[PDB]
Amino acid sequence: TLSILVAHDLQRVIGFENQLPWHLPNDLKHVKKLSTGHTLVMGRKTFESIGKPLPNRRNVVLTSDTSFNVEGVDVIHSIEDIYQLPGHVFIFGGQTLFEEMIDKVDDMYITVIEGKFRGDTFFPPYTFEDWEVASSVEGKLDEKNTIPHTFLHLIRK
Ligand SMILES: NC(=O)c1ccc[n+]([C@@H]2O[C@H](COP(=O)([O-])OP(=O)(O)OC[C@H]3O[C@@H](n4cnc5c(N)ncnc54)[C@H](OP(=O)(O)O)[C@@H]3O)[C@@H](O)[C@H]2O)c1
Ligand SMILES: CCc1nc(N)nc(N)c1C#C[C@@H](C)c1cc2c(c(-c3ccc(CC(=O)O)cc3)c1)OCO2
Repeated sequence: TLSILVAHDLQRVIGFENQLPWHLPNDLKHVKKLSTGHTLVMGRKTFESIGKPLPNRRNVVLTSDTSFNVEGVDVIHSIEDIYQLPGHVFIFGGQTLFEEMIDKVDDMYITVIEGKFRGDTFFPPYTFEDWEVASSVEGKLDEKNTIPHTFLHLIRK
C-alpha cells in the first residue's frame, strides 16, 4: 500500500522558504495518527525542513547524496527503491517527490487548507474524475486551529 500524505492550500501551495506556510496543530495530529507505525518517504529537502526523524515510524529519505547518513533515517537513492519498502508507505513530500509519484500511488490523504498563502512549492494538479472521494471531513476550528481545513481520502479510480 502506497499513499500520498500532504497538506495543501486552495492553490495547492505546500511550502514557502523550506517551511509550512501555516500553523495547524490538528493536521500534525492527523499525520501522527495516519503514519505512526508505518513508513514515511520524503525528499532530502523535506527532511532537512523537519530537522530530525519523526518518532515511532520508519523515516526514509531519498537523496542522490551517497554521504547522507542520519541516526534514525533509512536512505534510498532511487525512486525504484520505494517499491521495495514493506508495510504501508506514505509519500510525505515534497514537490519533487509528489510530482514523481502522484501517478504511482494507490491513494492520497490530503488536508485541504481553505486559504490562499504565499508559496514557492506546490502539489501537482489533479482532477477528481481520476479520484473517488472515500471520505471528506471538515476540520474543527478552535483557538489553536483557526484556518478552515478539510481531510480528504482520495482513492484512484
Ligand atoms: N504541505 C505539505 O504536506 C508538505 C509536506 C512535505 C514537504 N513540504 C514542503 O515542500 C518543500 C520542499 O519540496 P522540494 O520540491 O523543494 O524538495 P523535496 O521533494 O522534498 O526534495 C528534493 C530532493 O529529493 C531528492 N530526490 C528527489 N527525487 C530523487 C530521485 N529520483 N533520486 C534520488 N534523489 C531524489 C534530491 O535530493 P539530492 O539533491 O540530495 O540528491 C532532491 O534534491 C518545502 O517547502 C516543504 O515545506 C510540504
Ligand atoms: C504536518 C504537515 C503535513 N501535513 C500533511 N497532511 N502532510 C504532510 N506531509 C505534512 C508535512 C510535512 C513536513 C514539511 C513537516 C514539516 C514540519 C513538521 C512536520 C510535522 C511535525 C510533527 C508531526 C506530528 C508527528 O507525526 O509526530 C507531523 C508533522 C512535518 O514540523 C516541523 O516542520
